Amino acid sequence: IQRTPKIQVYSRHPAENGKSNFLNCYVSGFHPSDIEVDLLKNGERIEKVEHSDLSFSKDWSFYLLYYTEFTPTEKDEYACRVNHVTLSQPKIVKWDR
Amino acid sequence: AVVSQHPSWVISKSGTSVKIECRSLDFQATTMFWYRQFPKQSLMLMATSNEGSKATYEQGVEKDKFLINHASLTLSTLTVTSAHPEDSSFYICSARTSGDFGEQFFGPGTRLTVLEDLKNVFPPEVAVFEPSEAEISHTQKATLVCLATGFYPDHVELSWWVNGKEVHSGVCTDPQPLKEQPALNDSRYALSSRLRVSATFWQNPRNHFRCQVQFYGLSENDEWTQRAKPVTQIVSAEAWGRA
Amino acid sequence: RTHSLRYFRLGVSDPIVPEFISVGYVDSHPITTYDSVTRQKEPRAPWMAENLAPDHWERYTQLLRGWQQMFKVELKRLQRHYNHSGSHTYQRMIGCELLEDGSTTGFLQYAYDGQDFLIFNKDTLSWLAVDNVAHTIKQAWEANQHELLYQKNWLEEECIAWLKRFLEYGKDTLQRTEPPLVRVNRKETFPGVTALFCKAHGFYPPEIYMTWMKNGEEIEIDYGDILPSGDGTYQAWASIESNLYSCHVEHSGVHMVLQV
Amino acid sequence: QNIDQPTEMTATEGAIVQINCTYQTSGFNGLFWYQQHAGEAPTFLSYNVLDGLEEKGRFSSFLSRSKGYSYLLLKELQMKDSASYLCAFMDSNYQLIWGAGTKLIIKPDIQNPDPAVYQLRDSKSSDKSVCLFTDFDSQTNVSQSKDSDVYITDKCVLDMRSMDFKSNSAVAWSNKSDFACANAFNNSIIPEDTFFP
Ligand SMILES: *[C@@H](C)/C=N/c1c(NC[C@H](O)[C@H](O)[C@H](O)CO)[nH]c(=O)[nH]c1=O
Ligand code: NA
Repeated sequence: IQRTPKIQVYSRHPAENGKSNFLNCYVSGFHPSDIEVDLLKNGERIEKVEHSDLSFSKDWSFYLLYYTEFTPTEKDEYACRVNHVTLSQPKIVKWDR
Repeated sequence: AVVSQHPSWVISKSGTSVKIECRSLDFQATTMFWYRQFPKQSLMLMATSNEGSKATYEQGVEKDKFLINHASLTLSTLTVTSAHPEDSSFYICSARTSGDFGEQFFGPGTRLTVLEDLKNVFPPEVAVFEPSEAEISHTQKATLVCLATGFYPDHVELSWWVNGKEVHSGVCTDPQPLKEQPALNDSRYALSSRLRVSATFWQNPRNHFRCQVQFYGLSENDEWTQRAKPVTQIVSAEAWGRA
Repeated sequence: RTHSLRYFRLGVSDPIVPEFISVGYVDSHPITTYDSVTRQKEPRAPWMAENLAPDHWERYTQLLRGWQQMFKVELKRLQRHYNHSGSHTYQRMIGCELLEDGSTTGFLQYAYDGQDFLIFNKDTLSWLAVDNVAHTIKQAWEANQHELLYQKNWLEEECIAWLKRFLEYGKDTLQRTEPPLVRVNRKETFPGVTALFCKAHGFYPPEIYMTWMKNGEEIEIDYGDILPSGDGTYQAWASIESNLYSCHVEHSGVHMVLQV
Repeated sequence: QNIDQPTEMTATEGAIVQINCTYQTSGFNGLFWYQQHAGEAPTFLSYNVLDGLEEKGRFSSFLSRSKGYSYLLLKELQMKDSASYLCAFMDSNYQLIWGAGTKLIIKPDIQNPDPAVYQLRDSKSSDKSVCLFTDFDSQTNVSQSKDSDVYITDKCVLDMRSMDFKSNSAVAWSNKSDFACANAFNNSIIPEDTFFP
């Protein structure tokens, strides 16, 4: 058995174009541990992007949180690019404002 | 589980380096311990041997005098660099179980005695004493006495042998040996043992009694200048039944 | 409040990614970490480092170094007993549960390839195997009755001892309460149709309970998972599509009603 | 954080003996009882981690984690039991904390004594001889020589299991010209009914 990740991309406090917020991507319920993930600004890898360490859930699967400081724009599109064993092609989850 | 540690007894000069090996004959030990018991004191821990890690020492222990290393997963070796008569003691090896509850398995021995001069090593002289005619008359029993005398250091093991078999029933051996000249330190010792048997048993002339004293003396790879070399040997005294 | 202490162990047969990792948690907080590439037990929360003596880390590091070695050997044997080709994973989990009502829970489990393998019953002092391979491990672990006894007491008394201690060391983080910010907004989930979202955020502990009502009757309800915001606080939501509805919400003792 | 147990204990052969061990610690992961005969390594006796008394033949091991207390109970006591009994527990960080150990001294039950001093002669030599004070009560204790040329051993108990018989014995010898068996054990207070041939 191999568990595929659950990708949830969202803002910290409720977003409004102008104010400074945080963009989180929460990859969870995946198995095994090896996972590569990056955040995108219209298909561009954000250089400075802090993240939590590999965390362990009771159901035996794992979870991570990748976050970045950002200011929303009505024109700019944001997404999360995850690559894991179960994903034959790398999955891109766009942020729904 | 069993742990074995070689040598069991060792005599070495002041300044040399003695190495006590220790092996777990069945399972692999991730951690092994080094204990010491000065006469008379509790069993004190002196070091902790760990595979793929360094050696942890205790309060007294000086990392410069002892050299413990985890050779294999089955082997740990303590090496006393530049030995001194103060270092002479009983060195027990230990190996912890795989399980977390921490039961240890101990190696038997080792008895190390450091001597500044080896010209003080003397093997024992053994004499046996036939039972008193008055004892048989009164008690209707016959106590035999043995004597291991003028041996140094206290590296002896006494055993009784009735008609070829080692006997424990009716035996009594001194736990501690007597200093012949207690005034002077590095004195020679004397040890006695008893063998009380039935009145009729000792009166049978075909019955054979023999007091055996094992001596754990010097090595082949030790040098002698003198007197015959006081090496590891057995010295015995006999007795036959008398009516 | 109801709290937990649980340590996880992970072994990988073909590393890149460390061969072995172990991490501890008080509730959802990582408090300790050890890996095969550092070979040193380190703290994760600052209040751990502040309160535990330098000797503590030294002693559990030698423990963990030895535990890593046992995990190596166990995973090789499991791999061979299965004649399992490729990469495989071994996982251990041990914990505590000091419930609000003073009662406790203890658990110890193993998992090969992320699926339950050996489950420990601390009342029967037995192991629960999932198949013929797990079973031959069970047969061996059930042999040493002393270890089974040692385990029951570690879980029942020692584990809770440690948990309660940590709760005092980090009472400002673990024993805090940061109440939620609840908001109701109407947003057409498809053409014509209209749903009500009960978005809640900035709360701690992460345990929350959202739900909708129809004049009093429980409603059919769409939900949002509890998610970390990144500031140490969590966020969540719930939704439903002539009747008067209300978002009844419960978090850390206090219960809210938001009639819309 | 420390452990405590008596230094020494003396008891008559054939009766129950309770070696109490009391600790105090922040953490506890079990208590061990080890047996260690003089000049030998220790050997495992028990492991108690849960509350209650646990039997294992003639020996028993009790534990009260709540009272931070354990005891080794040796019943139907024997001469072979004269050993040292080590107590140790596993603390919070899995370190074994040893006690100093109780030295157990088993005095025998000499119910039919006839204190007598005897003279023995060497198998090969003529001038060589030893005096033996045997079959004396456990009440009577043998005091060492205050003389440098006279040698006196302490009492030793020997079991003649084929007959259920025990006896205390002390040996004394010297090269001294005037060494007699009637003056051999004068340094000790011996029974007034002691036999001399
Ligand atoms: C620092 C205290 C790290 N501990 C640690 C533990 N601790 C729990 C317990 O002592 C251990 O699981 C025993 O094996 C239970 O029988 N466990 C762990 O998995 N990793 C750790 O880093
Ligand atoms: Na402690």
